[PDB]
Amino acid sequence: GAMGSMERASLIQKAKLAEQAERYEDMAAFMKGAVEKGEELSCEERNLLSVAYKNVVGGQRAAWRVLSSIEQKSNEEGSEEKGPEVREYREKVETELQGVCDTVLGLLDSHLIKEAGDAESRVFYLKMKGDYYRYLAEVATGDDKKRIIDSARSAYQEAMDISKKEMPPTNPIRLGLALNFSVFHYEIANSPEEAISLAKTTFDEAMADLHTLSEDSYKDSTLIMQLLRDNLTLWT
Amino acid sequence: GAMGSMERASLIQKAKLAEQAERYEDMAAFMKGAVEKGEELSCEERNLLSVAYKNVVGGQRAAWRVLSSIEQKSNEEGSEEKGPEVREYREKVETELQGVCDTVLGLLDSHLIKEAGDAESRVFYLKMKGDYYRYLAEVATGDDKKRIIDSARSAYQEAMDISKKEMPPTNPIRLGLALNFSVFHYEIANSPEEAISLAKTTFDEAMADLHTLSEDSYKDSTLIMQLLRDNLTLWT
Amino acid sequence: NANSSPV
Amino acid sequence: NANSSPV
Ligand SMILES: [Cl-]
Ligand SMILES: [Cl-]
Ligand code: NA
Ligand code: NA
Ligand code: NA
Ligand code: NA
Ligand code: NA
Ligand code: NA
Ligand code: NA
Ligand code: NA
Repeated sequence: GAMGSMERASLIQKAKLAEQAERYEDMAAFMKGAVEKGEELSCEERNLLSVAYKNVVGGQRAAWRVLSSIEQKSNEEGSEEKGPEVREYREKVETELQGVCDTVLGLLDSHLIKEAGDAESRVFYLKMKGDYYRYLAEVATGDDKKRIIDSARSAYQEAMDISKKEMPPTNPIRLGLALNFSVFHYEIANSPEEAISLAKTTFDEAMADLHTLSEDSYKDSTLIMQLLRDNLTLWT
Repeated sequence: GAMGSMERASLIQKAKLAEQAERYEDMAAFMKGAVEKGEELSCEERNLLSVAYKNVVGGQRAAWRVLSSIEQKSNEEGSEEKGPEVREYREKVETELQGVCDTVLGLLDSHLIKEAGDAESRVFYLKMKGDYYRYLAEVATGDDKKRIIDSARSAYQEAMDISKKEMPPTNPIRLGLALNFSVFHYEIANSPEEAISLAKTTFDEAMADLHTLSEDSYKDSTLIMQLLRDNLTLWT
Repeated sequence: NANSSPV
Repeated sequence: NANSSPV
């Protein structure tokens, strides 16, 4: 791989420079190189991996949605035939998006999850596994779709089980996992009641634990609690 | 080239889809493919070429500025030695930016400028030649720098001579050329007085011609006149 | 339009 | 910070 000759610390340093420059494709390539050195990632390094790939796949998902909507307007009654180009270009962006998700999933499987023993690393990686299967599910239409949805659900569920045994209800990883699994239920699994129940229980259990926190921890937890309440406001 | 098998009209159609999806690298690759079909570009197709490459090089220029500023903070008295990584990464983004500029310049030279006989096409391409030599000048530091600056100046000057013979003073191409050549004088050529004189004469000659325009032409011209006045406000 | 976790 | 032509 093209980063094989670069020191691990230099890859981390350049990932941070790439973030500052809003060069997220470079950031992701640097962090892939760092993971492929074979050492476990620190907390900060796990968050650089997540920021890089979330920005890359976020642009692809936004593009895919725009193209899918145009392809939808084209298959309506009265719409002029314009040829294969919209489908072809949606397919090109879809394939690229699937490739990024497969790359992240492959890093998690080789070998980040198997080496992750502490709750804060293992939950973080299992959440990421759920997230990138969720992004695959957003574009899935084939014989595959049920198994991709179940892979997302399974990863999220294992992360949830660990988080509820090992982390306080205010832990930001635990909160963001619950937030994302609730969105999985709403947007992917056709389970809006499950989505709403999880968001409300998560919010209420975090509320009750805020008294234990420092000012800085309180700010970290309440930021994600607000996202839970924003979804509940949208959904109810 | 990878677009050689795609119809010209399909490349144009996909460039527009890529714009809507904010996929500017794809947009630029589609428009490069369209130019390489060898036919002249329409007005709309020239503006798709310009939008695509301006967005690609704009992201690279923004990243280069962030990295150059960090590399500047590193060469100050008291700054800790952090190794070659900032310079290496600035160099990587610089090389990529130079590659995009060389690609645009190569399309203009093979063969868009030589085939462009109407003032509206020839001025547009010569302006673009000045612009991408200007972006090369922004990062030039070598034995090359004077010749790159002179190449920008020469292209802009030929565009200016044609525009003042062949176009009204309100023509948006003529206005945007003058705007950009004024920025060349201010930012590249160390000629702020020339920059200010050109911006003010351009603005005043356009003001005097607005009475001839339709409401829609008036809106197009006044939008670029406001950019001239915004620069004059910054510079005086 | 669902809010997911910020990176 | 100079304004150049909008694409
Ligand atoms: Cl395509
Ligand atoms: Cl580099
Ligand atoms: Na090493
Ligand atoms: Na078509
Ligand atoms: Na371990
Ligand atoms: Na614990
Ligand atoms: Na053809
Ligand atoms: Na270093
Ligand atoms: Na011609
Ligand atoms: Na004319």
